[PDB]
Amino acid sequence: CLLSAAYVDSHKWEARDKEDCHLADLASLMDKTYERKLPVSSLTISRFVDNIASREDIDHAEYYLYKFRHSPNCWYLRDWTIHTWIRQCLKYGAQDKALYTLKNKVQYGIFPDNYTFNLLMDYFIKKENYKDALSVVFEIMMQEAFEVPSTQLLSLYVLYHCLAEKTDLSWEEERNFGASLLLPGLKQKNSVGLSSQLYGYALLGKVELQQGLRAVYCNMPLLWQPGYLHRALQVMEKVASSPEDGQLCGEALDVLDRVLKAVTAPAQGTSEEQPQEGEESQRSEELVEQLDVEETEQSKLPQYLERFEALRSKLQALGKVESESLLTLSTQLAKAQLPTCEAEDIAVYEQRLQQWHGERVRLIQREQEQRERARQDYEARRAAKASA
Amino acid sequence: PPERELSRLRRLYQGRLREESGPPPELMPEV
Amino acid sequence: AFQPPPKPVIVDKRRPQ
Amino acid sequence: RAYRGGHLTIRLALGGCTNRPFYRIVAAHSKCPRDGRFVEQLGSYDPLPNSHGEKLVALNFDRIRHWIGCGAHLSKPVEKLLGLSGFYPLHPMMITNAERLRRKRAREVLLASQKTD
Amino acid sequence: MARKKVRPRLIAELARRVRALREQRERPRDSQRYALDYETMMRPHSGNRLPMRAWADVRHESRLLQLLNRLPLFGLGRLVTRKSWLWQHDEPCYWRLTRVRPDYAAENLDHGKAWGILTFKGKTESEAREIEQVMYHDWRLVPKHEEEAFTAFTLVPEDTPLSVPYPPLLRAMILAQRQKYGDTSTEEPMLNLERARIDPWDYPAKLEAKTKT
Ligand SMILES: [Mg+2]
Ligand SMILES: [Mg+2]
Repeated sequence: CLLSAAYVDSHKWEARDKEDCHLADLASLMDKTYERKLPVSSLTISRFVDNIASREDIDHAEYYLYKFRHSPNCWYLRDWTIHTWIRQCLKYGAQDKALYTLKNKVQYGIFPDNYTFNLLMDYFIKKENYKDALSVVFEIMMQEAFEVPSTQLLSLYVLYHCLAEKTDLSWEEERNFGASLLLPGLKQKNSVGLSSQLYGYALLGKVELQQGLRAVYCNMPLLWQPGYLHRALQVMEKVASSPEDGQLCGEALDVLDRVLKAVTAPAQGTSEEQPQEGEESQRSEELVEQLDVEETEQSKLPQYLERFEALRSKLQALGKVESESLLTLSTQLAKAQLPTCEAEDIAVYEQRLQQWHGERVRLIQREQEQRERARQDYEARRAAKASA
Repeated sequence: PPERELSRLRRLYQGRLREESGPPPELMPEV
Repeated sequence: AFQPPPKPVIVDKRRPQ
Repeated sequence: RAYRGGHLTIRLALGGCTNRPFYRIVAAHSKCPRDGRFVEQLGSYDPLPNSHGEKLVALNFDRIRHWIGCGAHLSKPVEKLLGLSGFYPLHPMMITNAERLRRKRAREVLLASQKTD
Repeated sequence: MARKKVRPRLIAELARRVRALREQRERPRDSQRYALDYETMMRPHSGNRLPMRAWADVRHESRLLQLLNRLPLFGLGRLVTRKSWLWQHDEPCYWRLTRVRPDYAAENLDHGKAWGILTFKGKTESEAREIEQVMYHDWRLVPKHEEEAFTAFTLVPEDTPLSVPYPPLLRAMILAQRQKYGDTSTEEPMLNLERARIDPWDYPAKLEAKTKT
């Protein structure tokens, strides 16, 4: 919340659009270039997105951005054009079309790896709208976008949803959650980042032991290497030399893990009876990623149960860092770290804003120089005619 | 061969596999 | 499955009469 | 005749008469016919064991290594021959087939003492 | 050759020109070209069927631009690895992407030509190059955090003896040959394998046409 309001967004974006173009003229020039099958400058598009007055013209913006990303120059979309489109959505609805072009991703090719994600997220927080902010969290994680502490802003959000979770999670949901715990948590500053790492590693560990290792890394920015529970227990081993864990939810979730891993073993018909889909097709199409020497994780269960029982006896007795709530404590943390990080972003984002204008200026200059050269050579060939 | 390598092959050619063979007999006997 | 956006009508009849 | 591509090679031409084979080791273009035109004759190999129980192989070693030195390619059986001669290391496939042969003799030995019982 | 009455075949030229033209104009977009029918395992364009051993890897894994289309800059400076390499070689094998030039006729944007710099079995090549076998489905992308875990390489020396015996007859020929010219030295003749180094078959070949020197 503090980010958006204290950043002075609207003033800068109002200050940005200098171009003075027309929508129908750009649409006809574009449609022409796609008809004759030729490329299109990123300039024409940035203009077309700058000049939108309406929801209908935002529809038209969507269409021409699509039909642009399917054109030879699709790698030439700059940051300021993406920015224009996001801000235009902020002018109108902001909560539908930006999310739709982010979830579409590949087709429209917005890919705003930037403070823009932070911006969108804040404009969700102000207005509530939880679920859509959640999906946007997932897409910011899929693009692995965090060099910015949108992480905390997102970690915050995810952990909100982490309390908002009481439900039986399916395969893909468990995966999504594990990934949104892991990739967003990079945080060395606090215990909460570390215990959310534990949460994630645990969830993904469940995913692995229950279905398959392939289920985990399939489309996700995760690693195919089988050890995951071991990575979590490694983060719990880091506590011998280090102060903090947050460590209530580490307890609760790793308890659910230990409980499903336990329960699956004595009861075969209770736990494992749930997959009936195709036995012959799955036995014939059966593939094994894991080696024979690799020591399948399912055979290491007596050690895991020990470590979580050994380590949890150490941590609470040593670190004494048991949190009374993860949700609230994390909320306080990132709300505390928020303002200074804002104050650091304001300095940079501004210099970017001037840079983008410098680039647009240079490019329009090149457009003009080219057109004038073409007109001079055209007059030179039209006034005095020599051709073979 | 090393066992890691044998298992590695086993992963590669799985289901298309054949019975692993040991050392060749030193000298060859007659009928 | 994805359905591409329908063809736009961008005409402003106030600018060109 | 003019070809599109293909390399110089050392192979066996098959001369002979029905049931009595004979081979002319030969450096030839790759794309030309087996018994046909060649660049240079290198040796001969007679597969059928003679009066003294010998298979005669003849190799013009000087010229052979002249052509190998121009990057001619060897046929698997010429490889096997040179290797047998000791002008090349044994071809891995000779060794392997030898081993397989040994294991067949072994399993027929056991099957023999199993059937005798 | 030259016989004084020789006729001037015109159409010989016409067909060359026209064929080259209809080749350039009808030159297929690789979007439709490598397009694959996953049920029958058959290319529509070429009518070709895929080899039995590649089936599973085709169903279960993703081609390069399928993992590069959802990357922000279209994945520049990113590290990419291949499933096959991961199974065969325990030392790191990756491609670092220099250029990427997708093919846009594709509705799902799954196809295109790529470039970069290659590290194979930990050794690094110093040049940019066009990547080979993009269309294959073996491709995998390594995450940003794990990047420095894969690029981590334990450098080990090579233990294969630099020299080996000549083969039995050849050794004899050399021995006798030097006895003939009056060289008495009984020092064993040795064959030097330094330049006999060859890359394993997995190593990708350069698609770039050779400059003749
Ligand atoms: Mg005959
Ligand atoms: Mg073929």
